[PDB]
Amino acid sequence: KLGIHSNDTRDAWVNKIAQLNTLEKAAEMLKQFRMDHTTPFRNSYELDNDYLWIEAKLEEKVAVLKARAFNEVDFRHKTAFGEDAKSVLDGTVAKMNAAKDKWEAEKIHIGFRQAYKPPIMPVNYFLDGERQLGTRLMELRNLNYYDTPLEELRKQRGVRVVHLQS
Amino acid sequence: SMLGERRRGLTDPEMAAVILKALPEAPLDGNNKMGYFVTPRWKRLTEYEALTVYAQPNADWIAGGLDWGDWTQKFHGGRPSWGNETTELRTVDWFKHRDPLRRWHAPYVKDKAEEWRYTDRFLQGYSADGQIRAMNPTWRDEFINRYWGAFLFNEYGLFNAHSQGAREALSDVTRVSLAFWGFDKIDIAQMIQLERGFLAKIVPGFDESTAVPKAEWTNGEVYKSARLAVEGLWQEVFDWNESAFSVHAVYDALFGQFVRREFFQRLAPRFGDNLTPFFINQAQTYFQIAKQGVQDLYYNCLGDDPEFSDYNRTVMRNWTGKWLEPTIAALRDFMGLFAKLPAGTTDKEEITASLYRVVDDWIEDYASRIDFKADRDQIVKAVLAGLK
Amino acid sequence: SMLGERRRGLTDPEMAAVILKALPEAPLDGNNKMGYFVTPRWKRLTEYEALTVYAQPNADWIAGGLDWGDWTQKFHGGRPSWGNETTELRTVDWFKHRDPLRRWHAPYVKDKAEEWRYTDRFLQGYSADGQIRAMNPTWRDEFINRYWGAFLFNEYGLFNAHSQGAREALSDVTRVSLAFWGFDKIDIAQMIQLERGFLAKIVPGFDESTAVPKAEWTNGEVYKSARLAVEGLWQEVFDWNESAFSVHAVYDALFGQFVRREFFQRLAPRFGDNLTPFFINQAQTYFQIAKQGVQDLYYNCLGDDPEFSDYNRTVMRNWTGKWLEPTIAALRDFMGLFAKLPAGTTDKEEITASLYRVVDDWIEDYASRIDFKADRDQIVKAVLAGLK
Amino acid sequence: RAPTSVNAQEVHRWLQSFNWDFKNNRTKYATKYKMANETKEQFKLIAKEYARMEAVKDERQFGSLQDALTRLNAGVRVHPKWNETMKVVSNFLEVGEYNAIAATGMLWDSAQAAEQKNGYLAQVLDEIRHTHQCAYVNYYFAKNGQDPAGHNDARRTRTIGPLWKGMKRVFSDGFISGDAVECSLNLQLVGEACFTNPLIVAVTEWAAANGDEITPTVFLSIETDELRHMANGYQTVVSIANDPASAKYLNTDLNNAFWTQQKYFTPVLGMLFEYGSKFKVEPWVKTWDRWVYEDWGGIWIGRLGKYGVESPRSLKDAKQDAYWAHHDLYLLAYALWPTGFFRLALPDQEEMEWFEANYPGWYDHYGKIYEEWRARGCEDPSSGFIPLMWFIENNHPIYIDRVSQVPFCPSLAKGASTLRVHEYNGEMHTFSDQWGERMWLAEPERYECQNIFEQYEGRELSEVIAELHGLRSDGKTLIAQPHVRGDKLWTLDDIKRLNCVFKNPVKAFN
Amino acid sequence: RAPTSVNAQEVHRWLQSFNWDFKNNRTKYATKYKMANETKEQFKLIAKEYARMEAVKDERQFGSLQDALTRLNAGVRVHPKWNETMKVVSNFLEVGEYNAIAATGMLWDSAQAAEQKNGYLAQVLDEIRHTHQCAYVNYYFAKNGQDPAGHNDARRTRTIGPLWKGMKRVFSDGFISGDAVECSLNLQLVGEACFTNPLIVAVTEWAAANGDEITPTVFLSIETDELRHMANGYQTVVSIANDPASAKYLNTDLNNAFWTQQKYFTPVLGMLFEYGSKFKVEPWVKTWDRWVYEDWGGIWIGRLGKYGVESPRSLKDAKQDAYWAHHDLYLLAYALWPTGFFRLALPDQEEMEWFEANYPGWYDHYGKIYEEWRARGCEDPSSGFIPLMWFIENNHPIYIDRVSQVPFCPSLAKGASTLRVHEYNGEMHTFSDQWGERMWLAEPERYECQNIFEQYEGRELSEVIAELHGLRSDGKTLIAQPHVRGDKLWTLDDIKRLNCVFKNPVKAFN
Ligand SMILES: [Ca+2]
Ligand SMILES: [Ca+2]
Ligand SMILES: [Ca+2]
Ligand SMILES: [Fe+3]
Ligand SMILES: [Fe+3]
Ligand SMILES: [Fe+3]
Ligand SMILES: [Fe+3]
Repeated sequence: KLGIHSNDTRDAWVNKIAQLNTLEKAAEMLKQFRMDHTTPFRNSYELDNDYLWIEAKLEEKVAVLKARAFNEVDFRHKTAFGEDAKSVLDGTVAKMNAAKDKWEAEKIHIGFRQAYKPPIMPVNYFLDGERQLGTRLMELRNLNYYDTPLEELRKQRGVRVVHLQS
Repeated sequence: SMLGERRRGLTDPEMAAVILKALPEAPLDGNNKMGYFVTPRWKRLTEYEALTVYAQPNADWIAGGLDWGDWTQKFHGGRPSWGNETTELRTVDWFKHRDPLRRWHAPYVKDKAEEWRYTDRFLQGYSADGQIRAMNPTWRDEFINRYWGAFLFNEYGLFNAHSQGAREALSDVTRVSLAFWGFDKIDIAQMIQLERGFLAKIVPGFDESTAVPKAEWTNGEVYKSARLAVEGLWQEVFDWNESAFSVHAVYDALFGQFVRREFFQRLAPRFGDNLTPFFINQAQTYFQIAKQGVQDLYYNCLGDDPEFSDYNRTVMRNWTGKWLEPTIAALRDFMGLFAKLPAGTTDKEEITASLYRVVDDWIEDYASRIDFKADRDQIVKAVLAGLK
Repeated sequence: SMLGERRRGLTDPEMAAVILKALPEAPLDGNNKMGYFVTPRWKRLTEYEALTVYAQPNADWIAGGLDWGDWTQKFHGGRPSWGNETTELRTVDWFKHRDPLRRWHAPYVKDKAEEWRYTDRFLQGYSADGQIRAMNPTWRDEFINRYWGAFLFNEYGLFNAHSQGAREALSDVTRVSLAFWGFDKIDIAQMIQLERGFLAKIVPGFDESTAVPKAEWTNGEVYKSARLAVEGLWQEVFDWNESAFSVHAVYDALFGQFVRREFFQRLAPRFGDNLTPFFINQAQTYFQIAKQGVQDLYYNCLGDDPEFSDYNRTVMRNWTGKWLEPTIAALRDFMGLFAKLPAGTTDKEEITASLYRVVDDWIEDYASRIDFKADRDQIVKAVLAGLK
Repeated sequence: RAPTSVNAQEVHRWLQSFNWDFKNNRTKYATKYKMANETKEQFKLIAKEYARMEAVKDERQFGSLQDALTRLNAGVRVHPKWNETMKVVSNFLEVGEYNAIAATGMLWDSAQAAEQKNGYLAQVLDEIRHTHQCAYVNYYFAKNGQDPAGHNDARRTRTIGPLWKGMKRVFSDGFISGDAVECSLNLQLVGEACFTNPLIVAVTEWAAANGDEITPTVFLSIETDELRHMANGYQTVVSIANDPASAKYLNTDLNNAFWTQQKYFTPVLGMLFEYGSKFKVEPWVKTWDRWVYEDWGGIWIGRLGKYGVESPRSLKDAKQDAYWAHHDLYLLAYALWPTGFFRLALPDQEEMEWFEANYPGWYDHYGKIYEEWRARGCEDPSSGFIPLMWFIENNHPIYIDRVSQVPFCPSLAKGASTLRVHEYNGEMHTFSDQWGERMWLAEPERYECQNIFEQYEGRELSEVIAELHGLRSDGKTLIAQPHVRGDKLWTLDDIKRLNCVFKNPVKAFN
Repeated sequence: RAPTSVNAQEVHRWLQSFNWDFKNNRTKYATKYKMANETKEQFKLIAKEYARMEAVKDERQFGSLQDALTRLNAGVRVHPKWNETMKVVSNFLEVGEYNAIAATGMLWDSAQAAEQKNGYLAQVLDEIRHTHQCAYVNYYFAKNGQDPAGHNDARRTRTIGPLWKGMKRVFSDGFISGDAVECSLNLQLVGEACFTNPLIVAVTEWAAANGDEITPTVFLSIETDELRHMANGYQTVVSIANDPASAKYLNTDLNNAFWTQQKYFTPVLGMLFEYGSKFKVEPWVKTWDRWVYEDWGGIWIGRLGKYGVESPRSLKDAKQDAYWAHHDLYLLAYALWPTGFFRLALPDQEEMEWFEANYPGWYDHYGKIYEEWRARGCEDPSSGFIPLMWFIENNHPIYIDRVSQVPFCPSLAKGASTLRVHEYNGEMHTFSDQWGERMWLAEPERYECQNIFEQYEGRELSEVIAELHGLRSDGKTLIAQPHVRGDKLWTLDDIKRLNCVFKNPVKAFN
């Protein structure tokens, strides 16, 4: 079974997920998945065609477990890992504002998403972070956006130039 | 000129014949129903559903989407155009919602247009009939101009609360409903100002400037907690469903219904004011229209979701508790307005019974739908403490 | 078939080619304005005038007619289809009248339709909002079901008074306005029954049957003189202009305006009844609408006719005096209704002020136009003599 | 706290009790019948629902007209002959729609039962809508068409010609002058059920065939209201069926109403369809038989049988006079073309073949005459010939029936050629049939309409035209024309130079 | 006691004062700019009046559609090729309209001045109207047209083909993902002002020429609302001009937005117009230059010079890379015909002349290729040939731009022939231009869209088509076709027999 919307990879993960019945185990597995399969810094592109779907299924399980394990206040103000969401948000915005450059800034923003994206951090704080972190990142990136030549920019990004035709 | 220069394929002999010649003997497929694949909520698919459902290009990783793959361009940082991360609520399909009034754009502006033109006719009849003569001067210059006027800012704020939702809603049907709930709120805010502007034309000395009502809202006591709540719902909530839910199934259902129906609609008549009730009739019609939608999305679709029912109810119960406190405070502060009325206008019993009507309707229409254990006498007693 | 079997000249290549070949190079007359020979009442000829003026085929022997000769077929006896002999009033041109609202069929049904649809929406919000809860049971089951419902026959009676005029009017513009004045009257009457039908649906023991309100109208004391004047304006008047003038510029302007505006519209609110004012708002919007038409016809055209100014005024003053008495009588009887109101509802100081409003309004809008000199004190005095 | 409302049917349930009893509660109009006051109406409508259903129809129609149809230039790409024909069809129908208002107003007054009054009233408003719709058709063709003259002033230019008089007889006076029931028979039982209901649809058919998409848009919408009036007409009979006076007067009033209506529409409608178009839909002979004999005379009249209604005794007579009626009349209409408010055209080769194919004998009589007139230059200004001169030369009188106002010429007609002339108290009267003759002999005073020859006697032709504004914008060119082309249009001068003076043809018997 | 009322301007006079100050009264979205607190709006509307003006437009539109146009069978009498083009045009524009709803909701959140929020709000409601209008066009052609497939399920069958991806970039994600101001530039300053306003009109022209009167009726109505959106875009620049950030970032965001929009529409709009029509209106070459270069890049943009706005620095490259763009693209779209939801046709003889006439050299390149493909039997279901094979046989790989999603075959293209292949953290990336490449290099995490080859790799063609419902109601015949005739339609079996298996072209690089 190799389908677009339904295949063995997706079925396999649905089973693995059904076996996550503890908040701590489930939350840890969601963060691990994000480090392993999301963003251009993912540890691997093996799940490129199904990771978006699988991740949503993992989030569902973490959300459900968190709502059953947490009291009302913690559900609104704590991360699935037991951290205070506001401290994390402020601590991360603090790091963002001290970012020396755009390369340090992208690492902070991208990492923040991989670690705290909603079922982990409450959305209210998370989108407040997106608002603040995204602002600084853009300000650093869009300054003199065209000054660096492509030859030099490819080096800074650190890609391996495979083929150039002109 | 006579026939014009442009030739049209439908009427130009030469072109039409070319077109007719290339046509097939019959349609290349007999399924002439756009949206045939959409699951009908009612007996047969409606025009409302066909023209709306699946308009939003979501991929399958967002519950209910028919597309596939990631978005083509995301925000700096990686945030997706639309994503599950913008709300705490989960569902098996974000496209299940249906506005029970089946409103797509045409039916929506048609009805509001009718209301607009009739409103215009009403005022011209009201002014020409000189009905303003029988309205109590104090009620007019003090309660309508200052207090009803200040309420426009409440509705304006609730309108603005919908801005993020218009951007983050996870489906076409929820986005259209949301957009219409918010648009009806800005409309009410403007009708409050319209009444003030009308009075300024038929009553010598009446100032239509918003300065007085705005000062009441921003610095007065009667609406202080109301304003604090509105400011929070609008700017401190980043979850589009928490916003729509808390606004319509908590704050506006208790505070809004009390102010509009149990205060102005109930007392204006006593002071010879048939003008304000005309506009409040629109506001209440709109409130009940929105309620149907709100109930279908949060209770029929999310609160009764086959897979996430328990979860969603726990979250909504949470949001209800979070927003019921500021709402109670808003009502409590507003109680201060009863002391301003001329003696004998109303008494503690009438005020109490009216509080109970609002609270009982709320428990029946919303609270009970998610098993929120509301104690009606406890809520009313907390509010009455504001009576001076 | 997909193309069908009927060929249309606009799209069929062969047929359209033939048509196109027969067309002239340019219009055969540059005057593309229908009704161009009609004298514009305003800056430029309006659509209302173009589509209405001169539709009636009157010959020159009926002031304004553009045709010639007698009618082709008359009544047994010799009476013409239309003739000067059906009304005492005379004029230089029966086509001079203009509805200030410029209502032809389309705009007319458009406005009433919007009102009907909004009406339906309002009742749906009202029922859903439970606003009936704050209404006085006595005022309901007894001043709305019996005395308001009975007034329906008064409006129904005035509606029928228009029948003969719908047959005898001497011009299109006067005929169109007349039909609309009457149609609006039957509408009001049907809305009264509508409200009682609505109450029946939301108030478990309320009977919608017209039995009670009818007996009150046919055998009561409250409306006896009311019903006496109606039966007379309706079946004892054979002159279309007298009927139209006496109904809108005498009776309903005094009795009608008092009952609707100064009684139910002014007192209903005091009983927590915003339902009835919703419908009365329509009757009043309608009243003031018809008013501009009545004024333009009997005052602007006739009362100020270039050749029969004095003559017509004499007849209208005569008519005013003839029906002013039965009208004043209808009021006196109605005064008995105040005695049935719960103690403290209103005092003679208020009713006296409301009566002076109706009288002064009448003298300002009608009486002074034709110069009958009416004394406000005497009228108010004679009417007021009906309270214990 | 259910969302609740109230519909039309729920209010209408109590409408019949709206009327109450009192001494003078009776019709103000003379009548020989008694409409039962328990009579009910078929549609349970109230003023507001009525407005809504009509308002929705207005949307579609005006939307089509103002948007798509204008963008397609629908007002121009119509055959010239048809653009002209619509000046007559829309405006003549407009008057019928207009007098129908007063008529149903009179019937509204006649009815005693509140429901029957309500049915008629609904029609009062419909006829107002139809008056305005027919007006809008002329208005649109004036604004966007190939020839506005006529469309733009028919309300006054129609008084010049003879065809208008007879239109007023069937659709103006026949609708409002006489027993309320006689009028109802002329309007609803005969006029609407037998002619207008089918006619309106047929007009959309001929219109479409000739490039006209405007008329269908408007007329099909008018058509949607016709069901209510059919019912009104039907309920009229049911309301007087139990009154003994009915068995004594109904069938005679119906027969007179039938003859009255067919007398005009049989000639006229067939003429406008076949001669006022290029593309044909169906031969009038076939159409007439279906409408009058089968659908109406058969199916419709039959359902009224249980109420004592029988086929008009004048039925057979109507059928024998019909066959050539429309053909005979166009000769007179074209011969008197200068008195119109529209432009006429003689049959082209394809059409003459169509007429012969469908009417054997047509060419040897009408065909040869038309070619005789054209070769002589009836279409050319400079010829100095107007077909009326040909009628004078060959001694072929043209008379106006004192009753129906329908023009007729005994000596030339291929159809009926009976002629009855009488003198009474210093006045002469000409009749074309036995039914109209009886009508006059019995009710002298109902029929004193002056004919065009009487009013224009002694007047020179160009002066009657100038006086009645039969001119286009330039003040010199005639609205009316003997051809439909864009060049060689006749002017007031081309007519004046003819020195045509009107004469009363009846005086020849003196 | 004179009849008096209150209008929209009278209330709007005070709208600005509706907003009030509080600590957290600020936008919820990330942004480099600060929108002026006192920014005003051009049009003074309130909810009620907005509804009325839009309601009037709807009556005309739906009236024409339901009445006259339906009576004229306007849904059928359209050239087959244009019926297919409208499946794509209407549905792809629908998504732009839709995302513009969320886009202006995001701008509404961004503005702090009540009047600027209200300006954006009006667009929020207009884009919902437009979404429903575009939906109605497909709904109407499905219900009444010659081939409903695709018109009836585009919302799901569009997901099969590669052209859809690029559409979501410029008209979906490009409208809502990024700095609100960047989004405003993509939507209003570029999108609408440069492409959509002239586009909407141009579609009505191409539509009328090909017999389609349905689209002009709806699109001409859509156009009447665009003036307001233009003003919002313009107002966005004003509101942020007096802010330091402006000089630092405005022209960079504007340049990026310009290239983004241009990259997709330059080749796609030209392709749909010239290849998707029978009758031509104007060569795309000149249309583009007048649109992008003259009207927008000159007139419009220079008007915004006083606010620091400069002409896009990539404008020159856009023009150079524009001449053959759409021709280069149709070769790919036709070769991948089984992946669409519409039927395509090879240029007919008359068309090749037009192309060659208007684009010298067209025949020597594309002309011959098309002739070879028909010789190979590309139109015949039994040939066992699909143009894609030809690309394989002649070693012409087709890549997908990682940023814009636009398909390109540099080895077989007359326009741009650039190709940059990079490797980054285990993933290969292919770029077709120096602008998108910079976008990816600087913003890797914004562009991770998997292409069709990546998603379809190892899959047999018929399996993807079956899985994504690319079949007609008979469940055998393909929605997409290599010709537009009514017979010999390819079935799912015809494609399966081909045994076409997808492969990712980038994996060939080591
Ligand atoms: Ca008490
Ligand atoms: Ca005979
Ligand atoms: Ca490698
Ligand atoms: Fe009619
Ligand atoms: Fe009729
Ligand atoms: Fe748009
Ligand atoms: Fe737009």
